[PDB]
Amino acid sequence: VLQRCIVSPAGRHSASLIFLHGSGDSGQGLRMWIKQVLNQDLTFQHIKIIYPTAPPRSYTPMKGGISNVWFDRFKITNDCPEHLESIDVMCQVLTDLIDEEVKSGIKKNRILIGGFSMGGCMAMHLAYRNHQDVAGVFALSSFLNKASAVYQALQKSNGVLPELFQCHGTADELVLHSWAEETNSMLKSLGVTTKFHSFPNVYHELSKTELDILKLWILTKLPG
Ligand SMILES: *C(=O)N1CCCC[C@@H]1c1ccccc1
Repeated sequence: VLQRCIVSPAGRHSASLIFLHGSGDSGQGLRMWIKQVLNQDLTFQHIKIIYPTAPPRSYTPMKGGISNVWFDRFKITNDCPEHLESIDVMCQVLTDLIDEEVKSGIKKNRILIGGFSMGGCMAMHLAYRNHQDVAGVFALSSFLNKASAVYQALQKSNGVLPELFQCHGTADELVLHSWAEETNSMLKSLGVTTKFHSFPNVYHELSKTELDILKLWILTKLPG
């Protein structure tokens, strides 16, 4: 079962935020990173924050070395196929996490999924392929590979889709800004309502302005 860090709401629990860490991190590591960036913990009045940890597994860009990665990648580029087999395994594990939140009494339309780097890619696969009834999706410094299963699923979709909140730093040398912009343009052309925030002088990192406007957007999607 997934290990996790739970940041409670201040009052009665009525919504949930599943926040997925980037490659090589952990749920507690991301929570602590956000705490450092904001100079205090990210908390809400009625939204519970769930920071699960990717189980350690082989990671091909690390030459098969073990890392806390949600899924595998052949190479760091958007120009190669995505590794669907590892993505689908993690989609099932994270569906069990969403189902335990629903079982606890939270409607799927009161759950927001998102992440940083790999976590954002994982959140997009979850929301647009299996859980189109979530309140929304957010991706921080993330991208989808060309010919993604997300695009094929959206091509075959007809309903209302979860809104995407996407942020990227223009100077990011790990996830190129062009890969994140292409992903956002692709999703928009496929019928997804999106907000794309481009941060100049921001690299592959979390910024205080980015987290402040993300918090404001989460509150519009999960009102008290
Ligand atoms: C984020 O989690 N990342 C892992 C998948 C590829 C994009 C990004 C990354 C790129 C290069 C080096 C480390 C992380």
